[PDB]
Amino acid sequence: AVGACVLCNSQTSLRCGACIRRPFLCCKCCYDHVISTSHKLVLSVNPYVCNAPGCDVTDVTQLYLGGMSYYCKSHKPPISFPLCANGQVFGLYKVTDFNAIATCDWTNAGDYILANTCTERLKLFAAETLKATEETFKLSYGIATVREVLSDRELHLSWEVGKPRPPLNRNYVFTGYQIGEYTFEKDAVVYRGTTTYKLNVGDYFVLTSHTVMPLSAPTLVPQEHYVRITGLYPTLNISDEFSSNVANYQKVGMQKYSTLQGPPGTGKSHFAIGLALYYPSARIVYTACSHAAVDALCEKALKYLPIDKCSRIIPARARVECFDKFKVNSTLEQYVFCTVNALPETTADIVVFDEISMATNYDLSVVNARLRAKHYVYIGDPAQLPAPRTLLTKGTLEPEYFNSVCRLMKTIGPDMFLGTCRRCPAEIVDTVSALVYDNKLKAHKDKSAQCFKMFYKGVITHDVSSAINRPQIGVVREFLTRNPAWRKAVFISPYNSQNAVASKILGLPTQTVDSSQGSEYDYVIFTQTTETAHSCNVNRFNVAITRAKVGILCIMSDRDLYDKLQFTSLEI
Ligand SMILES: CS(=O)(=O)NCCc1ccc(F)cc1
Ligand SMILES: [Zn+2]
Ligand SMILES: [Zn+2]
Ligand SMILES: [Zn+2]
Repeated sequence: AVGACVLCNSQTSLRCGACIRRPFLCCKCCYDHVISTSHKLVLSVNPYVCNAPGCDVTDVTQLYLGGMSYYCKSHKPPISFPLCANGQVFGLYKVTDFNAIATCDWTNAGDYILANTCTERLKLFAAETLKATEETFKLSYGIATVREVLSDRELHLSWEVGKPRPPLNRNYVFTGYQIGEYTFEKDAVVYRGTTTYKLNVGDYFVLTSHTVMPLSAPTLVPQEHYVRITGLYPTLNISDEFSSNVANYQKVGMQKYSTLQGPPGTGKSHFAIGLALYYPSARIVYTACSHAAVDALCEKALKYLPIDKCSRIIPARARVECFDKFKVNSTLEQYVFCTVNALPETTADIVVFDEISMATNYDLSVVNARLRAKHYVYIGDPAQLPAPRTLLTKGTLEPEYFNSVCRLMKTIGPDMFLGTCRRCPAEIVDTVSALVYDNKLKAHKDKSAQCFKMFYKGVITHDVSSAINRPQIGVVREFLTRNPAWRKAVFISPYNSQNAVASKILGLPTQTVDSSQGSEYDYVIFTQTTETAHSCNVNRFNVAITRAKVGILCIMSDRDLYDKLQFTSLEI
């Protein structure tokens, strides 16, 4: 019961019993919280509650210190001091923002704005509170029981009455019953277990709610600038391949942390792996939120770094298949590749945290808590997609509010910027450069003359809330007959149900905009599907069209983004 105030660090015995996490609040801060919010339960060794038998007064504003015990107005002795008076709550060792974080429901974008504009201490209070709120919300959903098993990838489910049914996408990972994690995709539905199992009727699925651990480290350590490269030893013999990044590699060694904004195909993996070749004796931990982001760093490392000094850290509670070429779970190898949630407690000369738009402040803090490093490098792009905020339903979350790193990149600018896109045909580069890069992204490739746009609203149908546009798929089908080279295209849309329909009608491999991030394909066929805030999001639009190396066909619903596409328009 003795700790430090979450706002001003002043030692105290008081914790807010009404807050979901129970933060310690000093006398002068606890008061300003109880007096401005519905939160009135104050806890010390024992709660501030009326000691009189059978009395239910818990509100600290209605309580007094009667000698050594606590009583309300109705039970206090003659000589009794109010627990609440003179700007303080009585405690040992004798905030408008803390109040909003403590009481919000995390459904508004303004909640996330505050969680990123508040003091560092409140960014951790905000991140822990949010995550606990998200986990308790999983309990709201109804249990899914197997009614019948059709095939090895198809079943029919029975849902709990009186409780809502969770969305059926890859975002929502169930737990079978303890037959391993399972996912669903759309009366026939597609089942997919992280463990292969002969689906038994009666077996049920629940979204696994995980215990939210406390946060201790800041999202960003305090910045330090150095006059020389510190604790790192550069090479003179540096491969011409990486010569373009030498000045930025030196910048990395002359600051405690650095931010790198890398638009699509500008050389983020190449930069990250080249940092290892520039400081050859440095121990580097390569981290990211997703297994796909960590695997892409492994792939680039396989090509340039000694395979014997690499290790892929895999949590024994294996969910999806990941990179199999390095020695597994060797925490002490010079190069360690690991997701944030699986990071061991270790030190490093450099920590490289990739795909930073996908990180939350909870992730930023966990990295600073598990890894003690001489230098930290944050790689990503605030113009790409952030992590899904399952509770957020009102308002759009801007890039400067994704996390502390993205906030810094959008306000003071990134420390380093990769300005040349080597992946995309110039039509795509020119469009996204104007759309989200303030005209600073330059094209390496020429215009491919294989980038097309078609304005076709079609017809929007819905599978629950996930959207389908069958006429936009029909327009694609007609295009494919006339453009057989496009047979090899990856179909992309902002909706899984649209992708399910295009998979059966077109036979192309399918990908949501969100799951395509980090990947590249020679040809992309994109159907916007709808003109909603989701399908019109500039970050999602940016990711969707920058997946293409050679050609792209965009069937658009929104006149605005259609007009912005610097593509050859098609007719039908
Ligand atoms: C119990 S909590 O309020 O939910 N989380 C505390 C986060 C924190 C930890 C250390 C600090 F120096 C500042 C804040
Ligand atoms: Zn409270
Ligand atoms: Zn305080
Ligand atoms: Zn009483």
